[PDB]
Amino acid sequence: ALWQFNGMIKCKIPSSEPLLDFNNYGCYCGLGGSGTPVDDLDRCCQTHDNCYKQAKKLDSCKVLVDNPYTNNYSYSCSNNEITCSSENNACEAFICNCDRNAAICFSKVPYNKEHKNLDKKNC
Amino acid sequence: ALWQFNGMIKCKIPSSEPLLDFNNYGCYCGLGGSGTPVDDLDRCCQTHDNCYKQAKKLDSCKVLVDNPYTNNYSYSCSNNEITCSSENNACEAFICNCDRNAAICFSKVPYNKEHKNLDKKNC
Ligand SMILES: CCCCCCCCOC[C@H](COP(=O)(O)OCCN)OP(=O)(O)CCCCCCC
Ligand SMILES: CCCCCCCCOC[C@H](COP(=O)(O)OCCN)OP(=O)(O)CCCCCCC
Ligand SMILES: [Ca+2]
Ligand SMILES: [Ca+2]
Repeated sequence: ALWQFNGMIKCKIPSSEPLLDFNNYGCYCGLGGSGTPVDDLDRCCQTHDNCYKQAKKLDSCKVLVDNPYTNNYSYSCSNNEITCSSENNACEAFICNCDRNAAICFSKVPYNKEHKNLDKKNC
Repeated sequence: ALWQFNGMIKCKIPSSEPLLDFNNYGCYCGLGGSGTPVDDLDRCCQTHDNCYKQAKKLDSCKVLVDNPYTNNYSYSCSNNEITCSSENNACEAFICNCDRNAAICFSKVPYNKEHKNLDKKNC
């Protein structure tokens, strides 16, 4: 769920408030997304969005009532590293992996304030 | 919370259904407890019960509305090892540690079926 995603990003970037720093960035960081990513951080979000799209094609994810945003999973943050838990069933484990990869990606690319609240006429 | 405790014990003992195997064992394994522990597994539960008693004396635990049984925390199981997450605030982190120690203890001591549903006239 989004609140585990928030925690994961804070696990990799301790000084960040993810929902504030990463929401509405470029063409992909935020709900939805379309167009050509404006930079690498935007590209991280595009991959993450694609990952969630894959998750929805999974039969395991089809039986659940929760969508990737509300579907809770278990993970731990220890020494700034994310570990998806073996207690997650197939769907939640897939989502957990998507979120983990995106958090690490965010932590490895440049942040361009100029792309915050990017006008969607470039997407 | 109890459901994280259940998962933790299954993390260390994969073939077990904890709520069935460990509830109502000896004088301490189960709600409450009193008397002299009947064996080492019972002793594990006595330490765990003492741990929860410590948790309640914590000011951090006092402000919460959830008791140790309903207080949710985050942990992961990976390769049969338990990791309490840095995302836990003081209270939940204390509880997480109590549960982790008890799961490991359970996994290291003998299980005596003769003590299952032990008559509380020995406690
Ligand atoms: C209830 C209000 C909360 C809305 C703010 C978060 C936007 C949605 O995040 C989910 C997705 C992706 O899901 P979708 O964009 O809806 O599309 C997924 C299918 N492609 O992540 P993202 O890669 O777009 C970047 C999120 C970072 C912001 C910080 C949140 C912790
Ligand atoms: C809603 C019904 C569920 C009840 C069954 C579990 C009993 C309570 O477990 C909590 C405590 C300890 O809390 P208390 O005994 O109530 O006393 C704590 C303060 N001393 O653990 P324990 O060390 O006594 C052993 C639990 C193993 C059983 C499997 C559960 C996953
Ligand atoms: Ca998006
Ligand atoms: Ca007990």
